[PDB]
Amino acid sequence: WLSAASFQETTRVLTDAAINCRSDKLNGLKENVIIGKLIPAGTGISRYR
Amino acid sequence: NSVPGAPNRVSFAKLREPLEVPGLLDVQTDSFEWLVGSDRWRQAAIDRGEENPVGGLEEVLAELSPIEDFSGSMSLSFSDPRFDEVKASVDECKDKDMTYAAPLFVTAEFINNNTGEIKSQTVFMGDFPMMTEKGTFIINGTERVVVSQLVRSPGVYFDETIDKSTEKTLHSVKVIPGRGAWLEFDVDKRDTVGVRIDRKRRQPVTVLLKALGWTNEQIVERFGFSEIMMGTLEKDTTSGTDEALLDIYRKLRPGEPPTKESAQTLLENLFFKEKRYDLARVGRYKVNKKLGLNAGKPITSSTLTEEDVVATIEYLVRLHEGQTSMTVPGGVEVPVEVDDIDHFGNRRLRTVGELIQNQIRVGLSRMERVVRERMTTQDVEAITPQTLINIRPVVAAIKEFFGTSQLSQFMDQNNPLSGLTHKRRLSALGPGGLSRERAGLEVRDVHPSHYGRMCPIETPEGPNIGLIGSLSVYARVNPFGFIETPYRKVENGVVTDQIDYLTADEEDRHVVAQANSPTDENGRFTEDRVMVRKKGGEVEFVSADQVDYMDVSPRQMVSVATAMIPFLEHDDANRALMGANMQRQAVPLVRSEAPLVGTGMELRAAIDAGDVVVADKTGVIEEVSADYITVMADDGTRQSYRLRKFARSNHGTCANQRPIVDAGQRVEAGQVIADGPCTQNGEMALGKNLLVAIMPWEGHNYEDAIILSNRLVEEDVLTSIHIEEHEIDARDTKLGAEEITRDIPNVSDEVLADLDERGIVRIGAEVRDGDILVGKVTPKEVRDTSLKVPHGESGKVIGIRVFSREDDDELPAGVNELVRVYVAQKRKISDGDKLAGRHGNKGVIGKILPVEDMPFLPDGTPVDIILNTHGVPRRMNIGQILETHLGWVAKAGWNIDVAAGVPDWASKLPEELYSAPADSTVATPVFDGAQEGELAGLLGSTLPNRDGEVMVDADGKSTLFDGRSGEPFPYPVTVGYMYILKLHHLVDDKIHARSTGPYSMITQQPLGGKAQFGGQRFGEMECWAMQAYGAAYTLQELLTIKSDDTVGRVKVYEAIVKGENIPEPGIPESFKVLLKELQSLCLNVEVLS
Amino acid sequence: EVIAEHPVLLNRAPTLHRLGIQAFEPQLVEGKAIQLHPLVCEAFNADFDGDQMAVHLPLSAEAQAEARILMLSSNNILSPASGKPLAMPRLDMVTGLY
Amino acid sequence: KRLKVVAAFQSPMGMVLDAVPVIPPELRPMVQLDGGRFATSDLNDLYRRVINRNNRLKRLIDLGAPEIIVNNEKRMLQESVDALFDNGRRGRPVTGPGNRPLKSLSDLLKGKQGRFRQNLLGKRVDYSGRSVIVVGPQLKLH
Amino acid sequence: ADEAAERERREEEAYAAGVLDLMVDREDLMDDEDHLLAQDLIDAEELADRFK
Amino acid sequence: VNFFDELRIGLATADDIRNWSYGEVKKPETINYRTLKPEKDGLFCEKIFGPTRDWECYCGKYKRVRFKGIICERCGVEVTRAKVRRERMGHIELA
Amino acid sequence: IPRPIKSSFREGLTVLEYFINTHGARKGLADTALRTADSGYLTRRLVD
Ligand SMILES: [Mg+2]
Ligand SMILES: [Zn+2]
Repeated sequence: WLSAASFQETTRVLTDAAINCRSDKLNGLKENVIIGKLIPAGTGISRYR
Repeated sequence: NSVPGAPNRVSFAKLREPLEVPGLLDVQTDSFEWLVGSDRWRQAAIDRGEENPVGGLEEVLAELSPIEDFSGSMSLSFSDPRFDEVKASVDECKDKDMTYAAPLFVTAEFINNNTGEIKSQTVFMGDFPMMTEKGTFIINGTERVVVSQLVRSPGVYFDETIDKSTEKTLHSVKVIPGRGAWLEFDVDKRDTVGVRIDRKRRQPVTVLLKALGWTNEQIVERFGFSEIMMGTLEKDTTSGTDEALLDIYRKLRPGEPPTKESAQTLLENLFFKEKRYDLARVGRYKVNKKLGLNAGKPITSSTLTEEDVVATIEYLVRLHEGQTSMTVPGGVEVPVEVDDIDHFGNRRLRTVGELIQNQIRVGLSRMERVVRERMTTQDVEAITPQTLINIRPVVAAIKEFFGTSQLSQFMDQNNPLSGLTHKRRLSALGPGGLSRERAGLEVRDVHPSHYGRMCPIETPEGPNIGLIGSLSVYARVNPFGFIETPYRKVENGVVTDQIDYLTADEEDRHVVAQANSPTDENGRFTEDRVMVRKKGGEVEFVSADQVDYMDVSPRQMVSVATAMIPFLEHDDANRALMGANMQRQAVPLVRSEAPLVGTGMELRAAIDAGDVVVADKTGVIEEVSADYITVMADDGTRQSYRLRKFARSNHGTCANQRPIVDAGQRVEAGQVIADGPCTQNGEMALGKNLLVAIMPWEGHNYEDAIILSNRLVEEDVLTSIHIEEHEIDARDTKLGAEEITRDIPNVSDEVLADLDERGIVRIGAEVRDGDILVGKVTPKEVRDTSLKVPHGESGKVIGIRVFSREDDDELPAGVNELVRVYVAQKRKISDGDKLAGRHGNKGVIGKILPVEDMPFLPDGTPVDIILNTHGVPRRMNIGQILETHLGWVAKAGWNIDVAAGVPDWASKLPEELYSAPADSTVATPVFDGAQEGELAGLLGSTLPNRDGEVMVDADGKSTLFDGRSGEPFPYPVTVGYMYILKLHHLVDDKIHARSTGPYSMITQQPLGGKAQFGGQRFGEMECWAMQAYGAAYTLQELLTIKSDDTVGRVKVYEAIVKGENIPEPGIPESFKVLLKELQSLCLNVEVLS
Repeated sequence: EVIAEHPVLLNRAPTLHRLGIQAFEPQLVEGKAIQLHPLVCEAFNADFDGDQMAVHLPLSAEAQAEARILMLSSNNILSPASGKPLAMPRLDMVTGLY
Repeated sequence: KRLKVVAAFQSPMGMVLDAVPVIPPELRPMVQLDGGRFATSDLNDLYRRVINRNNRLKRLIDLGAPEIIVNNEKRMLQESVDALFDNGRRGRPVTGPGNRPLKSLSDLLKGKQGRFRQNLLGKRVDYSGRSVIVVGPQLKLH
Repeated sequence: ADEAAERERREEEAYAAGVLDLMVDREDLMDDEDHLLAQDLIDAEELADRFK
Repeated sequence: VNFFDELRIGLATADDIRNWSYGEVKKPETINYRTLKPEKDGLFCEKIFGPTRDWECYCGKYKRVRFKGIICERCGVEVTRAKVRRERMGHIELA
Repeated sequence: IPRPIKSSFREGLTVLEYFINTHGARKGLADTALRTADSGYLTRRLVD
């Protein structure tokens, strides 16, 4: 939801995500920058970090 | 002959020009003098046409006058405007931020119908700003400009529109008065013909016909022959128009008591009276010239119209099928065409006069409402003119316009040409034009009617490529605003000396020839078939007598800045555009050197720009100096001229004027006396002539970069002075008051050692970042807040200007003092700085080479600048090459060998070119210049040096040596003299850096801009280009501990300065904001782990 | 002594591929402009007709390493669309070799 | 539809409120200017309006009054709360003091700039710089 | 059914407005001279119309 | 920190709001022209929304940065830094 | 246009062989930006 809420008709997204208690797991890198976290790529992913 | 102080500038031109370049900025002055009914314009108008030449203010004060309340008992009326003498001169206004204006007077009269009285007195309506001899209004110390504005002309405009579903061409209509009933007729998607009045719901069109008091019989009489009639005639509508009118009304103002009289009055008032219908004379004339209405008859008062509305539907119908002509029963015959939106017969020019007229109209409307109130509320016998007038609205409107309006622009005061183009600039964007919709490709393009009215080349390169042009040279403006270009009449095939200033509505109807169409003598042509233009810009090879008109010169369509580029026609429109737009951003230099190879339009461009100080009456120089000159005219008087030395322009550049005369020298009115910033003896000099080689050096002119010689840094050739104006204000506050003192809290004396006993630096000082220009003190006992020189500035002071409220100065409200320091820097050419010729050959210096290592001719002459080969052909700026060759010739003159006989290539050459000395200026006009054959046999002559040798071949090339290796160069190399410019794109104004400085306080981000010690923007594309690598710690950095993280940044700085290893980020501020903004919506974002 | 071996990133807007950003080792030149190797002027679409450039300093050691290794100018020779070199002789070098 | 929605809850005490959250002030720009003129936006008079209506209700229940007007004022309070959360869902929305509507919390994350369509627009960083460029032919790629 | 089309067109407008906001602006350019740019020749709404 | 792994979103039972907040709001007075100071127990207030300037009270008792974390029994605000006015919300509680 | 430009940048263009060479120039100097815009659009999508 962090990513699709960077897209349009957000309120629908946030609503549908709240009811289900959606819990984004931060698998992408379109969102790990929003959080100021290390993208999972390169000198990111556990295998190297 | 033409100009007295004209340094001999030989001309390669062959044709005879029957028209001198009109006043290049006469449009502004003419429009103003029309706005104030000045006497010169009076004689102009009377000598030509009308004999009751109303002004532009009187029109306003009259269309309004008389004025009365609804009861009509008491009325009022203005008349007889009039102007006083200015309160202050120009520089006298600059030196103290005053304004250039003149007291304005009036002569109003009050009357009462029951008493039949008259009280006529003269009133005062404030201080009216005024125009100088240049064309610039001054506004609060600054020199300003009010540019023109392209707009559509009021009048019928038709346009076919294809329904994207059913591809059936259906025409339309639109009556577009200056204001009032906004309307559009059309052929509806059905055979019927509906209307749309007030830009609203549609209705039949026969409805409005029988609304005016008409019947179906007369309709089917004057027109009943098109099918569309029946469709809209078969409505089975009540022939007595009593409801459909009321229906229209109830659509206008739903909720009205119904009455036939109501709709009658509404229709006769909103479409046929000045209340909400006025086709200003331009529009009534656009509707007269079309439809052939009231032919050969005055146009004063027919704005409202009952017949200009009826023939429009006839035009529309007869155009439906395509009836290719019309005739009003009493008018003239005109064709049935469609109307383009860009065609200048349909566009027009809101000159400054008209803008000011309109703002004054608005102010007077506000005053009108004020006096309406005061007059239907106040008791008679106590109100007379001085009591029935509140002026503040008028002054406030004028000042609002001159301050805010995007047309009231600062003067582009880099160099005379910049300012002279800011005038004559046609701006299709502003209040009243287009800003959002047509910013496409239908107005940002060229049109065949731009020939002699706008330069298709000169147009800014920023967001306004096409919305901003530049009026041409041989052009003027109709009183109506329609642009006009001259044309030589021609009949039977013999040209004439007559000249007619035509507009596109009078040129598309005819056949115009070309300038170079040769003529043997007496006016007769030379061929039987020539080239011509036509209606739709369709050039043609056609007969020699069919023609009806003829051009007046080449360079008729080009602007000024484009008429100064030699060998232009050998370039490409894009590079000439670049050159035009790169002469305006050229900085004045200490010594201005005239252009060796130039174009004739280089003297007028400085005579007609207001940066040369000329005489006014033939006489004798009596006293000379650097600042002041004292003439002794031959009439008995003594004119005194004052030169402005070291005056900061509106962009940072200097304005040093220097005199070109001595004592006793005779002069002649119009003869230059003192040069300006960028002039030498009276002709525009923006840059310098430089010895040029064209060759790839050892990798320093790579990719448009270029090289120079340290000589241009020793002899101060491309040196330029730049002046900066810093200032502060002393005012009051809560904790007391602000003061300007030398007493500074708890500092050393090294700082103050440059200041004086008052707080301001001693003139002649040498300052730099960290230097106190003026010592101010702010309470709380006090605060250390003085003025200080920013980062990157330095130089010597010139002037300290202190304006004090204690000594009667019109300072602001919350102010006690105003302090302005001027500093100056003598900047030299350096790596990174920008250079450019006149053909878009631009480049940033990449090296500056010791003269001892520059390729030198056998005579030792060390080449100054070195260009590159790989930039000329792939860009089509070959003109410089020619500019190069001719230059060399103009430097080492020639003597054609006529001893035998004038070679065939020197046949067309005119005399005075068969010989010339060394360092001799030249002039190769744009489209009548030195062809390639009169130049590829001129290089031959190329007089030798003192030692008898020619340092150049018959091809333009020399055999250069190398300064490093010593060995010669194998092949011959090009060499010459090219005229380059220095631009305002200096590194010292472009470099910028930051480690830790000021932040936003709102988003908690480093600020943006060198102006405020800002930071660089790491957008999204960069985020991507990083992710693609696999860099995730660098991105974390550039997003957390460099922009937002409020503790991370400081902990990082501190760890660094301590040597420690820096920590990891925390949580940014943007995410925090996101979370405490979501929580506002009652959404619980609960992090996990 | 505080600038040796410490790399810096160079960007030119617009940025249209990972080679629009590159790490260089800085030397010191008395001036106000930023020199630049003439082979990378393709990656950047940079010509010296008055263009500009932007610098960025890495601070952490991870970032210094990423510059030295992933984003250096000598380790980045080939365009990641075709495998064809992108820093090679273009205009005058070609004519000289020819 | 029923199944998706209900199974979503497979607690639903969120569709109605007897309390409300109020953001912190720094995120609502209302400052002063030299002279006595404010610098204010269209996202902060809404809490004031809602408190005004909750007050109009605070003296209409215990003070004693008929259910009719209490309930009408409750409807009005709800219509005013709808302005805090995206006023613009009833056609003509709440209009600002001068002429134009208000900016609501759902605008921060929905429209032109927002905070979701803006937290990726980039940044403005420290330890950086800008300058023109020239050609170093005497230089190695690194 | 004129309910969906509204949200469709508005989402497309917003996507194109983001596209435009994504490109560099004149306050951030690193070019020779200020030239023409997407943000002043076409609007998000036409940049949407011309992809449908 | 920034060891996060998941962001569970959902609705907030009205008590959660009360928990988020440090105080309520009871005064519909955004600011008073005078004093250049927002009202008390109102909007843009100074009781829940942090000490305005720096470790500051509205009374003027403990402006001493020496101490820290003391609420004022005359004006009710805690002297803390980082402009805590930004991370502080309040619960309106109607009926 | 069926009226070509029979003159080069060396032989020297005439006037009317030079007033028809501008149209396309301005057209292109405006089209460049729209091209960049459509490119940015495609790219942002492919990255999405
Ligand atoms: Mg460039
Ligand atoms: Zn206290």
